[PDB]
Amino acid sequence: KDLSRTAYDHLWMHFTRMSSYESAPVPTIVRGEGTYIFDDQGRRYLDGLAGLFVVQAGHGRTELAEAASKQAQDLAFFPIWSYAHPKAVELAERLAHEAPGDLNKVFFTTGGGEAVETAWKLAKQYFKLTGKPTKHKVISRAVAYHGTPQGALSITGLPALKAPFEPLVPGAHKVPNTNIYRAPLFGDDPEAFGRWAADQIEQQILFEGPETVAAVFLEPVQNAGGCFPPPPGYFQRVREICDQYDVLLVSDEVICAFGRLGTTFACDKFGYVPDMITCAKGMTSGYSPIGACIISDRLAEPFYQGDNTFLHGYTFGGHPVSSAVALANLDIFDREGLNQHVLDNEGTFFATLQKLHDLPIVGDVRGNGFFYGIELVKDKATKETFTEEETERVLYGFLSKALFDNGLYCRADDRGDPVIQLAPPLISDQSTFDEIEGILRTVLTEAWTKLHHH
Amino acid sequence: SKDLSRTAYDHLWMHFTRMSSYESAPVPTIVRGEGTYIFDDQGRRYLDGLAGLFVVQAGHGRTELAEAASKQAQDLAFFPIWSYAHPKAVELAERLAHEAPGDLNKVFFTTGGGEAVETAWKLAKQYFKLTGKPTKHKVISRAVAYHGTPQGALSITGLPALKAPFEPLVPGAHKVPNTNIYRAPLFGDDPEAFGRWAADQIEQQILFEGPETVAAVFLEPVQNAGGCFPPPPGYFQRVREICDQYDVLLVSDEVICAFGRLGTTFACDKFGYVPDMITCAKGMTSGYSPIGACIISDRLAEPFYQGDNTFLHGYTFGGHPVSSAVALANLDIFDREGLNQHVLDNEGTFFATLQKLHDLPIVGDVRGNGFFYGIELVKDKATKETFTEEETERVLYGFLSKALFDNGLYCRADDRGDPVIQLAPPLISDQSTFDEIEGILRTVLTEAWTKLHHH
Ligand SMILES: Cc1ncc(COP(=O)(O)O)c(CNc2cccc(C(=O)O)c2)c1O
Ligand SMILES: Cc1ncc(COP(=O)(O)O)c(CNc2cccc(C(=O)O)c2)c1O
Ligand SMILES: [Ca+2]
Ligand SMILES: [Ca+2]
Ligand SMILES: [Cl-]
Repeated sequence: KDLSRTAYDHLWMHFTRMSSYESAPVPTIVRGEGTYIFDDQGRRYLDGLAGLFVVQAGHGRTELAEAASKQAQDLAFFPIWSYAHPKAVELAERLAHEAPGDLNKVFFTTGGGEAVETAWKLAKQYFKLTGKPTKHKVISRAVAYHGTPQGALSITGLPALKAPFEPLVPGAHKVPNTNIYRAPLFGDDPEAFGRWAADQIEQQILFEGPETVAAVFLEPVQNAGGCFPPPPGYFQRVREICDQYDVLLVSDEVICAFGRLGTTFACDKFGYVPDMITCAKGMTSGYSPIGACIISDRLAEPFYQGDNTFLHGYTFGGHPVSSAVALANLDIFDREGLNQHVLDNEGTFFATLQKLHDLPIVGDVRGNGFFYGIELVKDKATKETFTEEETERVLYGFLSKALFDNGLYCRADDRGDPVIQLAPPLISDQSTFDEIEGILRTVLTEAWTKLHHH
Repeated sequence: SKDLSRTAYDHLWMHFTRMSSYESAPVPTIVRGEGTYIFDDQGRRYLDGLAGLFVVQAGHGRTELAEAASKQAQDLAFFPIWSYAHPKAVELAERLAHEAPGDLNKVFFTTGGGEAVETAWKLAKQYFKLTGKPTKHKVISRAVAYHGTPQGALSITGLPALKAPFEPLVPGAHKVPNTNIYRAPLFGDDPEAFGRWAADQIEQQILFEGPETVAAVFLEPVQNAGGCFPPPPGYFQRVREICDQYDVLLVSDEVICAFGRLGTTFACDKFGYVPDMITCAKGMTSGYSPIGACIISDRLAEPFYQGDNTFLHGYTFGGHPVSSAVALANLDIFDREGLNQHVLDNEGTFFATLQKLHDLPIVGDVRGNGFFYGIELVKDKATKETFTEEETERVLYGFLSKALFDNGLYCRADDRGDPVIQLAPPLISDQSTFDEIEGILRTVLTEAWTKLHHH
C-alpha cells in the first residue's frame, strides 16, 4: 500500500506537487457518508470543505445515484445543439425561476471556468451586436480565483497561476479586494470601506475608458484570500457603477450558489441583481458534472432576433444525466429546507468558530453562511503574519498534516495570508461545528508552540 | 486669396487636428519666429507661450543654430550610426552622458520622443531576457499621461480616447493614479501623505500583476497631460524604493521636462532621483533639427555589451549628423547664456505672477514648476465644481481657445483631464514675458467668466 505507486505513475493530480509522492503514499479517499469521508485504510475524516466546496447535500445520497441511473438508462446523452432533451429544459426553467430579476436564460456548461468563459464571450458578442464594438475589457479583484482556461485565467487575480502562461487574453484589469482585516484605509468603518472598494472599480473603468470595458466579475463572498464577505453597501454601489458606465455585472457564484450562503443564488443573500450568474459545483452537490451561465433577458434580446447566434457551446453542456441529478438535488434542497437550515445555523457556526479568538495564533474569523476563513498570525495585536519560512514549516509542514491526521479535511492556504477555510456540507449542524472547533483548537494550540518568539 | 486658400486643407493632414474645421475657413499659418514671438502669414505677432510644442527652449531665429546645421550638412549630412560612428554623434553622446546622473552613460539616439519610449520598453524586455527573468514585460504608468503614439508607446499612454480606436495594442500596460493633488480623493490637504499614497499605488499594481512579470515604470517628472502635475514631496524617492524592491526599471520620461524646462539639463535632477533610463527629445536642439534619445544606465547595458549580444533595435535617422551638430550648438547656447540657472532664478516669480490670477472667479488652480504651468478653470472655486461638457464646448473651445490667440498669446487650452490652460514659453522668457502672459490671461479669463454665465 505504502509502496504502491499507481497514482504517482499515472494520475497527474490538479494543482499538486507530484514529487511529494515519489517515495510516499498518495492520500486516497474511497467512500463518503453524510459529512464524513473514509480513506483506503478505513480512517474517517470530517469533510470540512464538502470535497471542494461542492457536496452540499452530503455523501452517500442514494436518491441522487438512482436519479443518475434512471436517466442514463433512458437517454444518457444527446446534445442541446439545435435540439432539446426534457431534463435540460426542466432544469433551465427551474434555475430561471430561482434566479432574480429577468435572469431567465440558462446556458449550460460542465464546469465553472467554462461558465466564466461563457460570460466574458457573451458580453463581447453582446456589445458587438448592440453597436458598442470596443467594449471588451473585464475587471475583477486581486487574489480572486475565477478558473483556469486561458480566458477565465485572465480574470483570475493570482499572478502565480498566470505568469507561466502569459500572454493570456487581453483586457483583464485588477482592483483591490474587500479584505477589511488588512484594509489600508477605512479598516474601522465598514460602510466607508465598502464605498471605497466599490469606487476602485469606477476608477479602473475610467483609467481604461468606459467605452472599452465590458464586464465586472465578482464573487459574492471572495474565496481565495480567506472568505472576504462584501462590506455593507458594496454591491449596491457596484451595481450603480456598472449601470452608469454600461458595464455588465457578473456574479461568479461557482462556490457561493446552491445554499452555501443560505440562498439558491448568492446574489440574493446580498440584495443585488447581476446581469449574469456563473455557477457549477453544488448544482448537483457534485454528483454529476454540470454548471451554467444564467443570463438576463436584456442581454439575450439581440441574440434572439433574426439570424443571430451566440457562437459558443460545449459537447457535454446540459448533459441529460447531470440535469436529472441536478433536479433530484434541488428536490432534496426543497424537501429538507437546506437553504433555510443554513440561514438558521450561520450565526451559531460563526459564533462557534469565533471561540478560537482566545488562541494567540488566531488573528481573524470571517465569512458568511456556511463559508468561513480563520486567519493565522504571529501576533494578533499588530496582525503580524507568518514569515515565508514559518508558512512552509508551520502552515504546510505541520498544520496541514495535523488537521487531516486529527480527523478534519479542510483547506490550509496562503494565496493571500495564512488561512484555514471551511465549507462543510449543508446538512452540518451544531455537532459538526463543535467537532470542527475542537479539532482546530487542539491543532492550533500545537501550532503556536512551533512559532518562535510566538 | 489667403482666406480662400485650401492647399493645407487639401493636402496637409495635420496632427491631432479636426480637419473639417478648415473646409470653409483658412488654416492658421505660422511663417516666422523671433525670440519668444511668432508671426503669421499676415505679419501678426503672437507670444509663443508653448515654445512651439514644449520645444523651442532657446527661442526662434537663432543664426548660430542655422549656421551649425549648414556647416555640418556641407561636410557630412547623413551617415548611419549602425556599426559606424560619426564625430558629432559621438561628441553629443559623451556630452549627454556627462550631464546625466549616476551611471546613465549610454546614449541610444532616436529622432522623436515616442521612438525613445519604444526604445526604453524594448530595452527593458530584452534586458530581462538576457538576465534570466524572461517573464518581466509589463509596464506601469499614470492615468491621463501622454507618452506618445507608436503602438508600444501608446500602450503606455494613459488617455483612453487616444487608444480605443486602435486597440488591441501591446499587452502589458497597466495604469495607476496621477498626482493631481487639487482633486485628490484622499490626502488632498497633506502633500507628503498624498505623495506616499500615490507612489504606493505603483507597488499595489506591481503586486496585482505579479512582480516577476513587471519590467518598468514610466513617469514624467512633471506630468503634462491633465495640466502640469508636479511630483508631491517624497514621491519619486518612494517610487525609486519600490522599483528597487521589486526589480522594476524606472524610466524618467523627460521628452517635455529635459533641456532646461525645469531649470536642469535632466529633470530627474530637479527632484533628486536617479532613474534607470531617461527618454528625451524636443528641446535637445530647441527643435531646430529632429533628434532624441533613450539614455541608459551602464548596469542595464552590461549584458548587451558582453559577447555576441546585440540590442536589435534602431532608426535610420537616429543620431543624425546635422541634428547632433545642432544639439551641440544648442547646448553651447545654454552654457554661454546660463539658461538652466536663469530658469531656476525666475521660476518663483513666474509662478507668483500667474498666481495673481487667483483673484478671478474662473481660476481654480495654478500649478507647475520651472517654466511649465497649468491654470485650471472652474465653475465654482469653493467647491471645485468643473465645467459641464456644454460649458467646455462653448467657453473653452468656442471662446477661450480663439480669444487667447486673437489677444496675442499662443498657448494650450485643453480638457484631456479637466479644463486647463498650459504655458511653457522659451527659456529666454523673463519678467516682462510673465507679465505679458498674466495680462492677456486676465483680460480673456474675465471675459470667459461672463460667457460661462450667459447661458
Ligand atoms: C469563483 C470561482 N469561479 C470559477 C471556478 C472554476 O470552476 P471549475 O473548477 O469548475 O472550472 C471556481 C473553482 N473554485 C475552486 C476550485 C478548486 C480549488 C479551489 C480552492 O480555492 O481551493 C477553488 C471558483 O471558485
Ligand atoms: C512625456 C512625453 N513622452 C513622449 C512624447 C512623444 O514625443 P514625440 O511627439 O516626439 O514622438 C511626448 C510628446 N509630447 C507632446 C507632443 C505633442 C503635443 C503635446 C501636448 O500635450 O499638447 C505633447 C511627451 O510629452
Ligand atoms: Ca428569473
Ligand atoms: Ca552619467
Ligand atoms: Cl518545528
